Amino acid sequence: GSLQFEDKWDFMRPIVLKLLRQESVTKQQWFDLFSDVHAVCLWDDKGPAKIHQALKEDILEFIKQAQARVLSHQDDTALLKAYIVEWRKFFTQCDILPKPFCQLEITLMNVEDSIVRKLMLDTWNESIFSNIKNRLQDSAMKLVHAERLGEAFDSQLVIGVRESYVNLCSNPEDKLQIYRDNFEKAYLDSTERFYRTQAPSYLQQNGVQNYMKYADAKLKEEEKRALRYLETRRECNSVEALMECCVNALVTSFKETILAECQGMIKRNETEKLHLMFSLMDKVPNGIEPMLKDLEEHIISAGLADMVAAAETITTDSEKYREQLDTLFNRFSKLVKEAFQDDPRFLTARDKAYKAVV
Amino acid sequence: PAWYDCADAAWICTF
Ligand SMILES: *CC(=O)Nc1ccc(NC(=O)C*)cc1
Repeated sequence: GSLQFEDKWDFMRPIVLKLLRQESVTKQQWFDLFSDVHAVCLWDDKGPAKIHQALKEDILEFIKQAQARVLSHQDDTALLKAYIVEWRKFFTQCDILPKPFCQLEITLMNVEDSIVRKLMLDTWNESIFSNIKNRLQDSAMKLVHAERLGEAFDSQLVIGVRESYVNLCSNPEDKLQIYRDNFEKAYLDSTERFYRTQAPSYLQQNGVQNYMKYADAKLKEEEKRALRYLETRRECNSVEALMECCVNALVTSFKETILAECQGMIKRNETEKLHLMFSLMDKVPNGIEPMLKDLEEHIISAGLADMVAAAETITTDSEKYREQLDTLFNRFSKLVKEAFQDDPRFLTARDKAYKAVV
Repeated sequence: PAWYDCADAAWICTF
């Protein structure tokens, strides 16, 4: 009474699939499945070298089934839900299926680092992930592209896709290696592409001081949207890699147009508007250097004629020849409070320009 | 033999 892998596989292979498909399994089938592997990985010569390849082939055949069931929907929404159902089941089988092969994994040589699970998590990456990866993102982004426009959706669809890019990376050195190059990369491109044809239009439609209330409000809405769809669990600077994309796409890409209005806001004393510009050009590298320069030159030329009317009139009354500059300085020492809250960079130019009136 | 217990051990912690 003997037995080989050829005689016993046809009794095992059902139990593999029942576990791969997350189908219910009986207690006796668990023990039969250990007891078959105990028998093949011993009495069979190339037995362990056959459960190894048979199990590659059968895992791969299931993951090809799952890909067809996901790609069965044409609704870019029910297709996201279908991918996560099959994966969440899958990921949850990676903790179960590698157990009846405890002797295989020894005969071929605990916890996560097993050969079977590594075979399961890989084959999902070799196959269904690698093939659907670009569709997975060209669908999830449309649900946020739509979220930016009114369409309320199930925000767990793009979250579930996110935390599925986190769990499939088996790299211990870079855990976010297939999230930082796939999910994060598409969310930056779509956010970028979105504000190249939606934000240049708010500048054609409405004015500039209107666009500043817009770029502002869109850095606030793209941030609380990133603190949902992006990674916050383990620190990665992804949400902040988005705001750099956004600043560049909202504020940096229109700095000259914003800084052109600087000079007149000073003259007309528009402090609520200079504070808004400040809020925007302060997220830009060296963005307020022209701003500083517009308050440094205006202070000068103002205190360059609002002082010439003295040598032709008040020259012997320093009690008046010094007070105009007690008020002049006050015109600018109070613009900075109301507008820049006495930021130390604008005091340096408030002073760099007032030394020239001396 | 004792593999019945390693199977019985795996059935419990998994289910
Ligand atoms: C041989 C053996 O004891 N295998 C074994 C025992 C216990 C567990 N624990 C769980 O599965 C949670 C695994 C393998």
